[PDB]
Amino acid sequence: AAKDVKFGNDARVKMLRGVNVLADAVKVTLGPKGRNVVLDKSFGAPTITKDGVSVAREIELEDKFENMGAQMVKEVASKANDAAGDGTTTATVLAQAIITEGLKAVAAGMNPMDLKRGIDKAVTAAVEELKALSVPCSDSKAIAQVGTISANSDETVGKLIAEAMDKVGKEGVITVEDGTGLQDELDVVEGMQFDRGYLSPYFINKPETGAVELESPFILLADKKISNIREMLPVLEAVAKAGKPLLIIAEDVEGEALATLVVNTMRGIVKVAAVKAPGFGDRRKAMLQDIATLTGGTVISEEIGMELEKATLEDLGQAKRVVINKDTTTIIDGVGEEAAIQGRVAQIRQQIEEATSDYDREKLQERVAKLAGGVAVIKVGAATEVEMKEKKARVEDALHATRAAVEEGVVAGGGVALIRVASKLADLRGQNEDQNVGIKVALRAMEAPLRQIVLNCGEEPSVVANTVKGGDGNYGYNAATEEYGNMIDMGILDPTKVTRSALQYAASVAGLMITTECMVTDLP
Amino acid sequence: AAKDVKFGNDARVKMLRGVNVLADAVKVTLGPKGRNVVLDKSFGAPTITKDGVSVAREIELEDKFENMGAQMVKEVASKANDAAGDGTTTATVLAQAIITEGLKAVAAGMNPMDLKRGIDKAVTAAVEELKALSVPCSDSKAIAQVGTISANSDETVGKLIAEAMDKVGKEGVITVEDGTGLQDELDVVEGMQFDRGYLSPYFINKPETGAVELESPFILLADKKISNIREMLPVLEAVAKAGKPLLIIAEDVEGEALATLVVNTMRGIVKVAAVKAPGFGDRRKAMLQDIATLTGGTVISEEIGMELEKATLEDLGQAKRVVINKDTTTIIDGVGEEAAIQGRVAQIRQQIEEATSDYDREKLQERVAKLAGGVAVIKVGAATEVEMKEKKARVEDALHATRAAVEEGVVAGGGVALIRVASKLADLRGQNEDQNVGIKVALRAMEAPLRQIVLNCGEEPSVVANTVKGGDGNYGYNAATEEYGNMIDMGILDPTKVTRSALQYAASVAGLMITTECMVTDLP
Amino acid sequence: AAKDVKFGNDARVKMLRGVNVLADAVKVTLGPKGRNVVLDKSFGAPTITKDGVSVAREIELEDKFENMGAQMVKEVASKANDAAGDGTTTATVLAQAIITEGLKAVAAGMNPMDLKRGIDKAVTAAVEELKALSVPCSDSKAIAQVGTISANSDETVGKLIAEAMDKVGKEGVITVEDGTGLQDELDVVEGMQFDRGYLSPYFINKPETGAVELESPFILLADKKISNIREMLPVLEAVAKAGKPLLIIAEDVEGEALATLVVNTMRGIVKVAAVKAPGFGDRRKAMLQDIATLTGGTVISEEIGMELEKATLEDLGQAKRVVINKDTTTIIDGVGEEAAIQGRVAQIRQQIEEATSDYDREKLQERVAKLAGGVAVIKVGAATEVEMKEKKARVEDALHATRAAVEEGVVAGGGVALIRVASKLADLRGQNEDQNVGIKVALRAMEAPLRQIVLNCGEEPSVVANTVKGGDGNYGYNAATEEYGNMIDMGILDPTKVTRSALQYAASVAGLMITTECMVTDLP
Ligand SMILES: Nc1ncnc2c1ncn2[C@@H]1O[C@H](COP(=O)(O)OP(=O)(O)O)[C@@H](O)[C@H]1O
Ligand SMILES: Nc1ncnc2c1ncn2[C@@H]1O[C@H](COP(=O)(O)OP(=O)(O)O)[C@@H](O)[C@H]1O
Ligand SMILES: Nc1ncnc2c1ncn2[C@@H]1O[C@H](COP(=O)(O)OP(=O)(O)O)[C@@H](O)[C@H]1O
Ligand code: BEF
Ligand code: BEF
Ligand code: BEF
Ligand SMILES: [K+]
Ligand SMILES: [K+]
Ligand SMILES: [K+]
Ligand SMILES: [Mg+2]
Ligand SMILES: [Mg+2]
Ligand SMILES: [Mg+2]
Repeated sequence: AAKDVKFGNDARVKMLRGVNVLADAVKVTLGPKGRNVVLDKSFGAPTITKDGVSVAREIELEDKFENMGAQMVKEVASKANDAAGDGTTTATVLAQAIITEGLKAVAAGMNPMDLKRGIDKAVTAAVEELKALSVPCSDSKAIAQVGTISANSDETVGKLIAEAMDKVGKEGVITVEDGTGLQDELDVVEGMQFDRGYLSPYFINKPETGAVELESPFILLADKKISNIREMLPVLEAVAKAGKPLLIIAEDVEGEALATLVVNTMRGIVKVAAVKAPGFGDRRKAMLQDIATLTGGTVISEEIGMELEKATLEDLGQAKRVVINKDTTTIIDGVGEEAAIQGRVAQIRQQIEEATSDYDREKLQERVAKLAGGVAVIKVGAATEVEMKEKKARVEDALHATRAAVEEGVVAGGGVALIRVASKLADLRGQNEDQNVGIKVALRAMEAPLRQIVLNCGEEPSVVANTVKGGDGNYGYNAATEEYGNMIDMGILDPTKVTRSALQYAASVAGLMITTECMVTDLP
Repeated sequence: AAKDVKFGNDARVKMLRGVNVLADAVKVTLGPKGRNVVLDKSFGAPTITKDGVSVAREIELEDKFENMGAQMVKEVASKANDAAGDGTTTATVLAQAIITEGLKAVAAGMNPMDLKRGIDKAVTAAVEELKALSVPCSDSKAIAQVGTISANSDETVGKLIAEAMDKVGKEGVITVEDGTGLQDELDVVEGMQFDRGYLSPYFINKPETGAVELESPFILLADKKISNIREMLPVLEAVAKAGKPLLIIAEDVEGEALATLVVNTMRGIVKVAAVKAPGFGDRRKAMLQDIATLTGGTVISEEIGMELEKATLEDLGQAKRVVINKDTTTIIDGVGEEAAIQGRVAQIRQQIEEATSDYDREKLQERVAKLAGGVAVIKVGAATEVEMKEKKARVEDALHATRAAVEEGVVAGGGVALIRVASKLADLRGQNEDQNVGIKVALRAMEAPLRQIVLNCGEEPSVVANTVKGGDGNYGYNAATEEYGNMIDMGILDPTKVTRSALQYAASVAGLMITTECMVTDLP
Repeated sequence: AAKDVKFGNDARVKMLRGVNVLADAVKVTLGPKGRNVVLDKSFGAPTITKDGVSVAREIELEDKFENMGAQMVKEVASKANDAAGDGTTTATVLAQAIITEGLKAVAAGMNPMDLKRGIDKAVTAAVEELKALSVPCSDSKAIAQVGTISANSDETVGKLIAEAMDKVGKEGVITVEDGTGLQDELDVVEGMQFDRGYLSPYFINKPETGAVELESPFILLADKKISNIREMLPVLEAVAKAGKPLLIIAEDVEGEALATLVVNTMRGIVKVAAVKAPGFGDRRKAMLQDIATLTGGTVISEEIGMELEKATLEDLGQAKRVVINKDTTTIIDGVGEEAAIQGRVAQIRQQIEEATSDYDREKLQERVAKLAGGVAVIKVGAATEVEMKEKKARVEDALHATRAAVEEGVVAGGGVALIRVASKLADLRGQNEDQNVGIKVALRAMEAPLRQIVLNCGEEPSVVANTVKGGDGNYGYNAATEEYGNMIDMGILDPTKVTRSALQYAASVAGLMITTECMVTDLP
């Protein structure tokens, strides 16, 4: 349809007003003194959130050009959430500061492209400075401190996250789910377990817990489903001579096939149990191959050119104990050789390194943890559902921050690392005056997060920032206690990855935001 | 529906208003000091562009007559983008200038038809002058300079394009894709490769990389659908006796044959691999015949009168190595004799000669490059999506400009080539006074791009144009450095093809536009 | 729906307003100094046009009565375009002048029926006067002049059409088609050609052109679909011993039959090619019989009671060369009897004069040109689509004008033939005073086109018309150079057919529109 075109200062002020609206909506949730934001939801009750990305994703203005500004700024929060999982409010604040100072400099008669180049150069130097400033985070105390800081100063959440990380190990999967009680709950599963239960309720040998328990059993791996007992007689007869229990993991077992098995279990001849293989497609084949590798057995498949009738005792895997419930089964202490286990984990790690999809990487990481490692689930507890949602979001943020800190490292929190980086970049110079102006704009905008934190606390940001810059090292401001001191002793830690990603994304968006000249959009 | 008719000066002023609106929307993105334009998209985030055609393609006015004028002018940018891929803003500016002075002269009582004839004569002379003024562009230095200039003065992308063209050669295709990292990288593949992986994951003999590699194998090319092995018994026996491995390129293989093939592969008797047939239909047959010619083999087809069971060792091709991944298959160092390859490439280029579209042109050119030459891909790296899109657009513009410069040549940049051409045609005459007026209109509008560039830089276009016209040869004005000098020495080049096409299309549209008398359109 | 009725002067005034609106929209494109008109199109870009019928087809007013007036006038241009293909603006101008003067006479108190009768009598006299004034047009110079004049004074298109008509002959087909280059191109076809190509890509023996080249082959014509090879053995064996190639024309051949033909061609036993029978229905059989007559063979048809197994070498035609492409097939120098060809074309033409439809005739002249003569295609070249459309329209107008001039003859152009005719009828009288008034109205309205041309040129029409009327013979006014002289000497020629058609249709519509009393239409 018809379009509307504005040129120059009018377009710039409209875009700046939209950016300011979105930034004012988002930035009030920064720091330990930040407050909540109520987001209307058509499908249900309103949600109370303190996340920057959650607030940003809903802002949408009536004016078209202000909408341009808001939708162009939302990218900073979206990218910072996708990349690191934490630090979106800081990215939005930095983007707003850079946009404001850049527009003010452009209004003074400067070339926007040279300002963009200077900003890019300053950020490139600052990233290296931040990498230099980083310190490794290895002890559990530092991980607990990071988890506490990233969960709105919650000691219990950080302690639980640190304990889960210690229990699971360096390679593992930790997830969060809503609970049923009033307090947080952590459970860890050691070994391999997949959510497939017994097929017939008559396999249970102990109704005390409603579970099927076998000691030192044989493991039969078969991709094809069992339709007739014709293929099952030789292996059953061979196993019956030994007396050890047997476990069947096939695609499916029909009623008549399992009737013979249950009858034989009742008559005391053999002890067998039938469950289904986990997953569909090639995923199920991969799971069954992993099971065979872990249990020291061999998968019997029709596509490879072997028959179930030809199976012997060699093709059957072994385990120390197998427990099957109505919904879950577990195999503990498999007898599979360790060398094959490390080969499999190495191969799947190389497969991960070439996987660019979040779902695939998550599935393969769960695979690696289940094959060798551990899986933990954290059950958060809250009386009400809105409190449930908010606590779950905080715990997810803490988990992501702890993972990032373990990956790369930790710097002083509270916006002090950025202040130090900007302090030791005062001799940076460009090619002409405009590039120097852009460099100075970036350096001055690097101070925004600490000023906003102190403003949220309720003090004078200018004097606090001045006296923080007056010191050196890890000297900072404790927002909670409203006193100065070393920011490492007080336990206020910030991951390097989060700060670096926030700075890079904010600068990248704001540099393009600066150079806009005219906007075209639909008519009102 | 009811129509509205306007006669004469009212229609002319409405058309000029629409032309001015569209031209002013597009014109702010000309030169190295040009600024960006943000475009509204209802599906997703707004896009920020510097391309003239991208800006002009969405401009649409509410008033019907101004809208028709905008639709007239938009065709100049559309055709200049489709023909050469670069130089759309210059074409739009030239068209706007020619329209302006044409209507100004028409308002003085001149005959529009004679003005159009004079403009056509002037442009016809100018094309010959530009062809005479061109200089060859062969070395990599000039290619790098052209790529840098065409990409908003970015040295890295120009150097990357130059060395990629050097690596691929004179007969090859270079494309661009969205990368994942933060830095620009080039990937080049030599030989033949089609995006068809293995048929069964059991063919892998090198699980370290998750791929199967073959050493000096035979290649079997079959059009038929393989479902039973009985036709493959003779060729399988022959290659088992020979000892060298085998590769199957067939339309598809069912599991009955795959089971036998994988059994024989794991048993260590023969080494075989099966892949699908790339392409669909006539293109698939053409590519398979290309593979056969490259490897010195013969295609076995059911419609040609040959059966796979009668194939011998002479019907199997040979190659030094074959690399098959999960997704791609690579054949390197074929055995086919060179004269057959030359004949095939000549034939396919001959079929290229009669290509009526770009869709088949790109596919046939890729086929030619795959037969002889190389294929390279450039993956642009940016933190955010908008930066990625803008960088990709700039890289594509640089690629098109380098291709055009290789095709025809280069002239002095900065819009001074048109100034030299116009100063060389000061003695052109027509048959009457109106034709002379049209010739002078074209010659005076020849100076628009340089004046627009200087105006965008913030200086006075009149003084700079007077100084440039007072020079000789390649004397010009450097917009970035704000200094005068030899523009070939300074490294500012534009292809002759781009300027010639822009001038031709702008004149062609404007000459028709200035002769209009009345407009008819639907009522509001 | 409810209607609105207006009586007498109000209805006549509204009708005249609509007529004036449409005529003023149309008449600005008359003469060599006429300008363009741009027509808004909802789908795509608006079109620059100079045709009277194209402009008239779009005008429709909001007011119902003026809309009816415009719709009644539009039929003059529609019929003039449909009949002769040229001279529609002149018809519209004549109709408007006659309507104006007739309405003035009716308002003065005359009887409309007698005015209509007098107009018809005057036009009947004028038609025979024009037939008396006509002179033959046979030489190529006159055809070139007519083509130049009819194409807005373009020498190149006139010369191209003259040479194309000379090369093709007196009975041929010439069509226009969008070109690729920047210059016009003429493509003439020698021999017979039908739009059908090879069925299987394996018959190709000359990859230099991607086509087959058979030297002195036999032609086998079979009406029935070939699906079994058993019938093919006798004639194939007979032609195998001869050594000459063979071509098969059938409605369709199934791949089972193509397989053995391809194998034989590869092995060098017989050089055969197969193409489909062009067309569908009775015309397919008719022109296949024409193929048989040209090649000197007999159609093997199941409908006649002749079977394919009994065919011999007498039933196969011969030709000097046969060339088949991906889409076309040509028979060069078909051996046949000249008398048979003349008889066949005589039969086809005597069918032609019995054709009562325009669509059903053009195929007949195409067949005549295919049997005897040739066809030509003229490619128009233009940089931009709009210029291509306008140039194609001008070329089509020139083609139609040249055809009409060859058909009937030429008279002095510039609107002076009508002036001479009106001056010859100065003594015509009717039965009463009213019929004399109508005759005078027609005679005075016959001079409108020259006045309109002079007005478009920008001069005083009255003095120029007075000077022209004062001369004799072909004395006229040259609008391009603005000087009087001999019309035939300057080469300004108009066909008699277009002038007669325009006059007749304009009078036929205007006389009927004059006699309106009341008009009834829907309410707004
Ligand atoms: N007690 C404290 N004293 C000073 N600064 C703090 C304290 N606790 C947290 N901070 C700082 O406040 C910031 C909290 O940001 P947050 O509200 O989680 O938004 P986001 O993590 O999305 O940027 C952290 O960067 C941290 O450095
Ligand atoms: N440093 C420079 N000094 C002077 N002129 C330049 C310089 N860089 C580019 N130009 C000129 O500016 C033009 C850039 O056009 P651009 O904005 O890319 O639009 P388009 O290429 O679509 O016409 C080129 O034609 C080039 O001649
Ligand atoms: N050079 C000329 N001098 C005088 N009259 C001309 C000249 N060229 C063309 N004409 C006249 O002008 C008329 C052109 O009509 P045109 O605008 O083509 O509309 P149409 O052919 O549809 O009636 C012709 O009838 C011709 O007689
Ligand atoms: F603002 Be982030 F989600 F801590
Ligand atoms: F302005 Be063009 F797209 F380089
Ligand atoms: F306007 Be006509 F068709 F020459
Ligand atoms: K927050
Ligand atoms: K541009
Ligand atoms: K006309
Ligand atoms: Mg946080
Ligand atoms: Mg460019
Ligand atoms: Mg005409």
